[PDB]
Amino acid sequence: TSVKPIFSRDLNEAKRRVRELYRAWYREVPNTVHLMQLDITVKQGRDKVREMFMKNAHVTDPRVVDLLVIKGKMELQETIKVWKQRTHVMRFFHETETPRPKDFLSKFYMGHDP
Amino acid sequence: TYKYVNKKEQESEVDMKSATDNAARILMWTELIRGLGMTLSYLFREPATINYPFEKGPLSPRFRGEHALRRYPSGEERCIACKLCEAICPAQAITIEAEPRADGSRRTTRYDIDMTKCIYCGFCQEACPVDAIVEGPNFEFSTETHEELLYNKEKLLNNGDKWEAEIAANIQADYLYR
Amino acid sequence: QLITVDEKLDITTLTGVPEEHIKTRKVRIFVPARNNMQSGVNNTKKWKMEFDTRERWENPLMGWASTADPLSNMVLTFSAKEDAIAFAEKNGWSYDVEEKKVPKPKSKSYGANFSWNK
Amino acid sequence: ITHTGQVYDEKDYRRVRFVDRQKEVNENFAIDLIAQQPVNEVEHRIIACDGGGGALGHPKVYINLDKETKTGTCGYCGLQFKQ
Amino acid sequence: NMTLNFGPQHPAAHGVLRLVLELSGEMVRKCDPHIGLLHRGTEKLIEYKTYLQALPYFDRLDYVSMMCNEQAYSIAVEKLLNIQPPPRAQWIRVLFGEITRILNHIMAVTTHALDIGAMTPFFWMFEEREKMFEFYERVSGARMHAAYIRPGGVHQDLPLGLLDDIYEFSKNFSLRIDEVEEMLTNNRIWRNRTVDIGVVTAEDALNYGFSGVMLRGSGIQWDLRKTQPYDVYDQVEFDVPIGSRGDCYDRYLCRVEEMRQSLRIIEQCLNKMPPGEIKVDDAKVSPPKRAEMKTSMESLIHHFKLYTEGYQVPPGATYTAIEAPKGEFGVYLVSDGSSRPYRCKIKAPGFAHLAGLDKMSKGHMLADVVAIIGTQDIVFGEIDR
Amino acid sequence: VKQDMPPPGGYGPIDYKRNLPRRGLSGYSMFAVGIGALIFGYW
Amino acid sequence: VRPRSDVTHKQLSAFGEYVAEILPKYVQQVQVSCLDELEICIHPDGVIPTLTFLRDHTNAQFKSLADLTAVDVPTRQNRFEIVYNLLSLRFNSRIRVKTYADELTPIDSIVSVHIAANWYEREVWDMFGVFFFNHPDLRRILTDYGFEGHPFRKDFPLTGYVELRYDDEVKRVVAEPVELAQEFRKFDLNSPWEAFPA
Amino acid sequence: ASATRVIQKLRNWASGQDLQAKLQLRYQEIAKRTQPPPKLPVGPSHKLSNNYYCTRDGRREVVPPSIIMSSQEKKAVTPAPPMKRWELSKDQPYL
Amino acid sequence: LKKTTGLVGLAVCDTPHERLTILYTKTLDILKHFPKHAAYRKYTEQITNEKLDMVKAEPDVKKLEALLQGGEVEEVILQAEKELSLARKMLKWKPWEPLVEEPPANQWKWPI
Amino acid sequence: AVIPHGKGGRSSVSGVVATVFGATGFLGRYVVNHLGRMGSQVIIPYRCDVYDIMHLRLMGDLGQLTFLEWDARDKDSIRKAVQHSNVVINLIGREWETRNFDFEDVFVNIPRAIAQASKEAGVERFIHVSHLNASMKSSSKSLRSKAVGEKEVRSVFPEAIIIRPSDIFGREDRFLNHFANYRWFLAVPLVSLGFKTVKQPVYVADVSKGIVNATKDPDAVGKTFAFTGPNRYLLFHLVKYIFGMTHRTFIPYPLPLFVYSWIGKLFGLSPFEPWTTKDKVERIHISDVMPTDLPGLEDLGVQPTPLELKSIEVLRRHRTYRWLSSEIEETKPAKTVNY
Ligand SMILES: NC(=O)C1=CN([C@@H]2O[C@H](COP(=O)(O)OP(=O)(O)OC[C@H]3O[C@@H](n4cnc5c(N)ncnc54)[C@H](OP(=O)(O)O)[C@@H]3O)[C@@H](O)[C@H]2O)C=CC1
Ligand SMILES: COC1=C(OC)C(=O)C(CC=C(C)C)=C(C)C1=O
Ligand code: SF4
Ligand SMILES: [Zn+2]
Repeated sequence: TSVKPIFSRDLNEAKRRVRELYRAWYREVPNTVHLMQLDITVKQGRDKVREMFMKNAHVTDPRVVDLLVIKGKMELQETIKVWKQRTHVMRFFHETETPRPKDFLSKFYMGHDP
Repeated sequence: TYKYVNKKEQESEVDMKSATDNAARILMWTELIRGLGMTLSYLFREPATINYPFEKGPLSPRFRGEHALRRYPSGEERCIACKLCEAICPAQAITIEAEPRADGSRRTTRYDIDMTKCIYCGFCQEACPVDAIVEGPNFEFSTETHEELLYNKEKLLNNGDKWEAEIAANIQADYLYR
Repeated sequence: QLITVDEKLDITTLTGVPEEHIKTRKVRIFVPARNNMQSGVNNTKKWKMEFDTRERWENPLMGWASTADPLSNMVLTFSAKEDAIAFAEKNGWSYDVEEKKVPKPKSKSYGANFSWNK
Repeated sequence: ITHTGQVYDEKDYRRVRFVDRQKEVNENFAIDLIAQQPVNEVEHRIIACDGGGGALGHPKVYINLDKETKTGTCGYCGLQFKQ
Repeated sequence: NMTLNFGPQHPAAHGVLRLVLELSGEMVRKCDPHIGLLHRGTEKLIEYKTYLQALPYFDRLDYVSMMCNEQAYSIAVEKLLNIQPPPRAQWIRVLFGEITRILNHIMAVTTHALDIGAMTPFFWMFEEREKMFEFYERVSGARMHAAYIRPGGVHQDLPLGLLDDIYEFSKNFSLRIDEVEEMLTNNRIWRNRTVDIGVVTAEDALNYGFSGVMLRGSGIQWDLRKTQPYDVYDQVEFDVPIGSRGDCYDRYLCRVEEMRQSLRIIEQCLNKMPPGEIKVDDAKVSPPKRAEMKTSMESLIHHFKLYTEGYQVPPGATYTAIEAPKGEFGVYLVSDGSSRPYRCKIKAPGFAHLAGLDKMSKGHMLADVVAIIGTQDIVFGEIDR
Repeated sequence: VKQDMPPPGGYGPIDYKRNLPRRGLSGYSMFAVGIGALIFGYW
Repeated sequence: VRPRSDVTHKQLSAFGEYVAEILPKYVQQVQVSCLDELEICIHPDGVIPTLTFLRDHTNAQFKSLADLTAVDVPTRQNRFEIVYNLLSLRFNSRIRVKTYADELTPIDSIVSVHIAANWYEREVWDMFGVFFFNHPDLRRILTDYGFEGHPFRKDFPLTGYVELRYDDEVKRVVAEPVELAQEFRKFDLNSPWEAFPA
Repeated sequence: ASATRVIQKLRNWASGQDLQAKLQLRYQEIAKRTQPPPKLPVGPSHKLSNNYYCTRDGRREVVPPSIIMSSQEKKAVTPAPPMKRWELSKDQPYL
Repeated sequence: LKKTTGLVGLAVCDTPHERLTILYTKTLDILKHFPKHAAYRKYTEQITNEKLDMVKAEPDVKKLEALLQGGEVEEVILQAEKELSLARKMLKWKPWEPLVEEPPANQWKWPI
Repeated sequence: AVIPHGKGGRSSVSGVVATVFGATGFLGRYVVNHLGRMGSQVIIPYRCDVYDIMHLRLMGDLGQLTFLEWDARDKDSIRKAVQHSNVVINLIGREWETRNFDFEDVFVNIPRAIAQASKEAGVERFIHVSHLNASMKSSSKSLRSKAVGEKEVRSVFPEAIIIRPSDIFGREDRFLNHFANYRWFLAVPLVSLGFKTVKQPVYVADVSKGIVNATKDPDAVGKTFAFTGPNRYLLFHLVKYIFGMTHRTFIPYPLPLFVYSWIGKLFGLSPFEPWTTKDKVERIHISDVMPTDLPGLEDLGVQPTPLELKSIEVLRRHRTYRWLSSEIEETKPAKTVNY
């Protein structure tokens, strides 16, 4: 315990920042899908944003959250100030890779080490 | 000890003669004409290029070039699979697995130099105790397909047999130095 | 002023590891033993934690070993058992620590070999 | 075929690699080439095989040709010597 | 501001550079250079490689000054081992170090001109450069990427004809500098393109960590070759070519002078090279000679262990800086007692210089930026590492 | 014994300083040439 | 055996004491290596203060920042060891000030003290993940635009987790989990025998 | 070389330099190949006597860094003597 | 008197002795607030007093440049006010205080 | 066989050595893609010069893709290609009867010899591809001839899977590009004003994935799957929709086919790959057959992908700078016809 605060004194204040970033991404998804001529649906993309913002829903510690948005903000900057081209963005969608089943029987049938 | 480049020691006050000389330099592009003279001069010099296929740029004995595995004059391949050529390769290029040959001798079942992985450092040439793996003189082994560049024991041994005469001469010239 | 958190530093969210290799990878914290070949003990001093071994299928074109597991060759070295356990907890990898086993003291004396009755 | 009896089975598909191409092998095989060289009949119990050529050869080693039955063989050249 | 990126394929971008330019009209108001296009992981790979098998990596960080780069690793590792190279080896490293600064400067001056538009200076000097590589190839076997300068001493003795051939090259080389000297030093067109462009003030240069010809060009007098004499730079006499004002011309003129001053140092090295051994005689650090390893057991054991395992340098950490042609090249090598390093931070004269591009290229046209990168002599291998 | 070393007595001396030659016609004389061409040409 | 002059090990040693005395609130340890190099060690909070004193003190002017790096000792609670190497063109001496930073406990930025650090601090964030407060523009410099993970951390796999190839179906470059055709052979090299007391 | 005198004269003039004296192309001046065999010198430590390594191994006689000011009147001292001003060159001070 | 200083950006400062005496006396003043036995106050006061004393003593700038080193006199001016700025900064920083916090144990043990 | 080891991506092994004779094709390109992605051994018989098959090299890994010189008239070439393959996939097809190859050859004659040899070789399974709705009596010589083949090959190779795809939707396809390219033509003829020829497109990948899945599944033997699609369409909406995404005017004007078959004959006379074909024309207005059959997609494991979803990528090249940035959302969808 006894940790020093990075930018947010408590999960509460930190959550404020997450809200802002969500908004940012939400407002940006449409633009990217147009400035990058990505073949995705704005709605679809906006769900992806939600996915990511929740993939890390479990974090309880304020410090971890604060870094997470710093990093998140940095990603947005790379996508609104466009330095990240389609190949970079579409990677988020994991479009080419073949999905792996998580069913035990499925894995048994395919991989030595699951 | 230092030296001022582009530092004007003093303020030469313009003298008509000086001014004219300068003004002429700007008006009649005198220095520009100086530069043209230099290039006209070389136009008359003999060109340094070599007919590449017919003539070849000189390489002395230590040139590393293309990997080869040598054999003893008797015909027994030199490598005894100590495998430190694998240990010191910086790129992880050489892969060696061995087993005692029927004769009972130590020999490598598989010796694979991945030339695309290899950065031609020449340490393998250095490390080998029997000096079985050598940096051969040939540099012209460009290949249409990536697989051809990966080399197994048979290609390297064959490379060794083809270039053994020159490899022996090259090692002969440089061994005193090493 | 400092803030209070009872949450075990877990930073699994910042490390940047693919989900599969954080939830399916068991790492073992062990002090390396000595290959019996040599009698030196300088490699049995520091604790090491090593990730579980994974597939090593033969490659069809050249027969080289091929591996799909990124965390295979990684063995991190930690000076003390407590510190290594900490690394597993904050990185979220499962751990199964093995106690160091050091040679027990053995009494030796050249005289014994010349014992009247041994 | 190769030095080590490396012969892709009649059903293996790496044989496709050799389709329309030469599987590189060397006629000159060492196991045989060393045999040709005759046993050197030295007259000293222990002789040394520097490898031929000294520094241009292999690490120097001394062989004990004492065993009357067998012949000493340099772990390096494979050359054999008998007393 | 019409954001435009100087994309990698463009020739002026050194192959990999994505300068996000904001064009306020043709005048460029901001640059945000996006390096990283050649980050190879050079310093995470070294941690997994023994000290000798990591030498090669140092020949590829700045790829135009190979041996001077591998003289920084060699000095570092040598410090951490409290071993010093033999006298002949130190002269050979100074001989090869100045051949590399002539080689880097021919690279920097001629390619800068290629960018500005002068094409002939590159061809005349590049023929003089293959004459020089030959010296690398004749001493190491590689035209470039030699691996000749080893962590302890150098690898093999100079062939018996090299010093005569280096004299013949050095004897006639100065006319060759004189010739581009006439063709690209007073041309009003060069001066206009280079003079008063990218002026950097003295204190700003120190603050931005420029540390190189960029430091010397604005008049600060700093050469790690005279201030902190590494190797034998204490027994050779040369004049640092300090420039006065800082425009890209004064920096060019300084680079042309250093080529001339290096010919003065090369002359001294050929005139005074000592008879002796080229690598320290401790088999523990430098590998045993080919004849010895094949006749003496202590030498085979030392050859086997050194090639397979390593020097096992004593635990410690050092920052060793040498004056690489670009500027101060330093290796912060942290070492555990193990034969393979723990960290190797390559300070690249170039990471600091490229940062200065935004400040230096202020109130400047699209064309000026091409000169600004050219006068930093930036090779992205060193910056990207 | 035989190692590659500087020849006895040392090598000869090598030039490093710029040898650019200030060779040209004096400015006044130069002007006259062009001016003369014009003066004559006009006549 | 290298030649060592104790003049320096004495000069530098004294300076160390001088710095320590002048900045006792932050200096924890000040040592001189056997290689004649000083290495003041400061509490992370002393980043701004200790540097500034060295950049602007008549008896210790350390104008340029040679390098900013972060070794990562995973065992150490504070994982990173930010090391700042500085040079004094006036006194021809270099010093190194090294602090400790954990993954989520950021260090102050010195871009104010030396603007050289603007880039190196971005380099330390990209590779190791330490964060620098008050940095003008902290953003990945060396890694790819979408890279996930900090690469030079000792806990990051060399080959990494993603590699790129061009896929025709999608006519665009596409990441895939790394599949290597010859894994990095991890030679064990440490010998079981020590060398000296050290 | 091998240039008719007139071309050489034009060359020398247009360039403003006796380029013939220092031609770039190399002709029979370069070290001949197959220079004689080299017998290189063996350095110190090859003595067969009084050559104990313990007396010549700086590798690990090195000791752990000396520590000052560990956490666990007086005159001012500088990092080192103030540097000495460099002196202008004498062969070619300027240019 | 001189035409210009070697350093590109720096400009010749006329009345250099007066400019230095102004800056040197100021610093001495600011230092007067530092805690009495504060290490920075005793050390810098000693350095600044010697610098002034020399500036007061020498009426020739070229010899002044030799006496307190500093290369060109203009640099010495920059170093003095840079120090004046830090003296003001450290009073706020209060670095004369005891160590902020002891290093976590084993934090500085390199063999690891 | 080859035990499947690996994690599933390139540089891994799946154990499918497969000759694929017509890989250079639009469908083919995709078939090699998945087969290569999976890690299967792919032998690609080719006749066009090496320059044209380079696009296939990066697909698949080293020593995973092998290219063999092969001539349809020469039986020996087919013989050696299947020597060491255990799966043979036949995608040989064309739309324009070429001077030296007739629809019979490309569809029935050649694809027979191939499977014939494959059996002699002992390949475990052969997949033969024939166009959808292919009656032995269908109007287009092409479709009928293809029908003729699917029969024959069954006698040369029994229990040989016969996937029968509809016209395919994909980048580089004809179905979608052809109509979009009618732009050059000021007017876009549409028989029956593009009505009563409901059509169900199928994404190329879906087809490819399906085909690949066949290779690695015991359930498919003698099966005649029909990859169809996720939605049907009257040719009218399709044509307009296309023009819609292309953002080019749509002017549907009916053209009596009797005359139009003649237009196909015209371009057909073209020496360099006639753009339209008499046999094409009929096919285009040949109504898509209904879906009562061994199911293909989904049945073989891939859920079909709606046309509108990826149409944007296929038709983008045909737009003008003005519409390039425009996206699918801005545009409208076409309407299906369960009829
Ligand atoms: N819309 C569609 O694409 C549909 C296709 N199909 C079927 O799917 C298969 C693949 O279609 P698709 O890829 O578009 O066809 P393509 O026109 O793309 O050609 C397919 C391949 O067949 C090869 N080929 C054609 N004629 C000959 C010949 N005489 N000798 C040797 N090789 C030949 C071509 O090789 P090369 O170019 O080197 O000659 C090409 O690589 C076809 O057979 C077709 O019947 C079925 C329904 C719809
Ligand atoms: C000398 O500096 C550099 C160049 O500019 C002159 C480059 O062109 C390039 C690349 C240029 C091409 C297109 C060969 C490199 C790598 C470089 O280092
Ligand atoms: S070192 Fe020479 S001998 Fe030992 S294995 Fe490598 S090659 Fe064969
Ligand atoms: Zn032998």
